Amino acid sequence: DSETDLEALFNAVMNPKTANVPQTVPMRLRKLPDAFFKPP
Amino acid sequence: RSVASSKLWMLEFSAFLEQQQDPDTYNKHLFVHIGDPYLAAVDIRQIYDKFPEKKGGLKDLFERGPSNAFFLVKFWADLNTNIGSSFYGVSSQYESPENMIITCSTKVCSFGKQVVEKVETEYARYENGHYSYRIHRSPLCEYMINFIHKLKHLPEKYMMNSVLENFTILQVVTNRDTQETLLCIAYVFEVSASEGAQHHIYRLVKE
Ligand SMILES: *C(=O)CCCCCCCCCCCCC
Repeated sequence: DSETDLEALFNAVMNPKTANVPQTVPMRLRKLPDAFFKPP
Repeated sequence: RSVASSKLWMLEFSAFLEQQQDPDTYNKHLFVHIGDPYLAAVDIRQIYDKFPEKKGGLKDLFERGPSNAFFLVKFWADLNTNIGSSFYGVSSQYESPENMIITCSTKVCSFGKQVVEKVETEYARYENGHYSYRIHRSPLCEYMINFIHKLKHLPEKYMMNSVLENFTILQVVTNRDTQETLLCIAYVFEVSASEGAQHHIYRLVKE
């Protein structure tokens, strides 16, 4: 496998059943500023 | 002056798609754009996983400092544009009190791994009691063009944001001769929903 595989990155979200990418912590679950996800 | 260390200020930054309708008619769409106060702080440890590690990586750069040169930019990107006669470009402008030869490295990353690096060398122009540096209409690399194409062909917005969670850009502007970090900017992304592009700018701090 390859982490930088562009097709794999998009396949992971288009076809979640065949997703083959590193597992990550969603940004919204992290210790970030209050308005990080609210546009100005 | 938002994105500014003690030695360099980025006044302008934009990524765009310019379409030539006819020889005299050009339509430009901005994906993202930036154009003294104290910014809010982000713990840099919270984002190390999204950027290159090892020597020359984000942690190494931050630890070497100076601490006032390190920033995080959160972009809401405007992807609402008609995707031969197209030019994908990046433009940026900087000011400094010092006459320097600078190198601008831009690293595009996926899951914190480097995919491509673009490296540009810039010389100073004297202007109104300071020195100016301009990167004018730098061609967007093919990976980026391909990335944007695939993004727009996604049927749902939440799918676009999911992909963008693991797509980042690291911009490091360096004094060529001394190797001092003049500016280091980490870029993270969401898709804009408000009809356009928006941003928050943060200072990166040790804790
Ligand atoms: C290849 O040349 C990579 C250089 C990256 C320059 C930064 C441009 C920022 C692109 C905006 C992202 C829009 C896609 C969501």
